[PDB]
Amino acid sequence: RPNHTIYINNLNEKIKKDELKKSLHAIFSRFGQILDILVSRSLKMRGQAFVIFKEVSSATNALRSMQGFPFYDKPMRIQYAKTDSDIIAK
RNA sequence: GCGCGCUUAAUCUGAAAUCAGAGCGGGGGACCCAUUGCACAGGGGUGAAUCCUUUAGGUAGGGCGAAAGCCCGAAUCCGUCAGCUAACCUCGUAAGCGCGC
Ligand SMILES: Nc1ncnc2c1ncn2[C@@H]1O[C@@H]2COP(=O)(O)O[C@H]3[C@@H](O)[C@H](n4cnc5c(N)ncnc54)O[C@@H]3COP(=O)(O)O[C@H]2[C@H]1O
Ligand SMILES: Nc1ncnc2c1ncn2[C@@H]1O[C@@H]2COP(=O)(O)O[C@H]3[C@@H](O)[C@H](n4cnc5c(N)ncnc54)O[C@@H]3COP(=O)(O)O[C@H]2[C@H]1O
Ligand SMILES: [Mg+2]
Ligand SMILES: [Mg+2]
Ligand SMILES: [Mg+2]
Ligand SMILES: [Mg+2]
Ligand SMILES: [Mg+2]
Repeated sequence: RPNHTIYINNLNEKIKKDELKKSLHAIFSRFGQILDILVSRSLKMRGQAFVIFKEVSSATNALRSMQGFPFYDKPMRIQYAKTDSDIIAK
C-alpha cells in the first residue's frame, strides 16, 4: 500500500551507516526533495532502510524507477513502508 | 572457628584484605558462514532453572548418589544495545548448605 516512506531491503550489510545513507541520498534525491533517510545496522534492522520523501509522488516514481537496481553488488528490493513516518503524521 | 565432602567459574599464593599475581571462568569482538528483517515495552546476558493448565501440579533441563532413590527446576543483571568469530579489549573469582570434632 502506497506510503510517503519507501522501504528498501536486500542491501549490502557490510556498508557502514554514513556511507550507506550518503549513497541512498545521492541516488534518490534526483526524484525529489527527501525529508529523511533512516538506516540502522542492528541485527534486526540491518540490510534495510527507510527513505522518507517530502512528496508521495517522489516515493512512487523512485520505487518504480529504482526497483531491482544493482546497489553495492546487490539488487535493491523496494516496497512501501507498512506505516506512515513520524514526520508526515505531524 | 576448624577437618573433608556439596552446588558453583567461586580455588591457590602474598601475615589480613580486590589492592596484586597464578589458576579457573563470563561477556564484548573480523575474514568465512548464518540472518531478508516494517523502524520511529522490545531485544539480550550469567545460570540447570525453560515452558503448558487451576495459588498449584506437571515439565524441558539439572544436582547428589555405585543404583535405588531423594531433590532443584531460583534469582538477577545490562537499557533499546550485543549471531559465529582470530587478534586484541573488558570483567568475575560472591554465596548457601551436608557431615563429623
Ligand atoms: N546445579 C544444580 N542443578 C539442579 N539442581 C541442583 C543443583 N545443585 C543443587 N541442586 C539441587 O538442589 C538442592 C540444593 O542443595 P544444597 O547444595 O543447598 O545442599 C546440599 C549440599 O549442600 C549437601 N550435599 C549434597 N550432596 C553432597 C555430597 N555428596 N557430599 C557432601 N554434601 C552434599 O547436602 C544438601 C543435599 O542437597 P540435595 O542433593 O538433596 O538437593 C540439592 C540438589 O538436589
Ligand atoms: N551479550 C550480552 N547481551 C546483553 N547483556 C549482556 C551481555 N553480556 C553481558 N550482559 C549484561 O551486562 C553484565 C555484564 O557484566 P560483565 O561484563 O562484568 O560480565 C560478567 C562477568 O564479569 C561476571 N560473570 C557472570 N557469570 C560468570 C561466569 N559464569 N563466569 C565468570 N564470570 C561471570 O559478571 C558479569 C555478568 O553478570 P551481570 O549481573 O554483571 O550482568 C551482565 C548482563 O546483565
Ligand atoms: Mg554462553
Ligand atoms: Mg529430570
Ligand atoms: Mg560433581
Ligand atoms: Mg558477540
Ligand atoms: Mg555484530
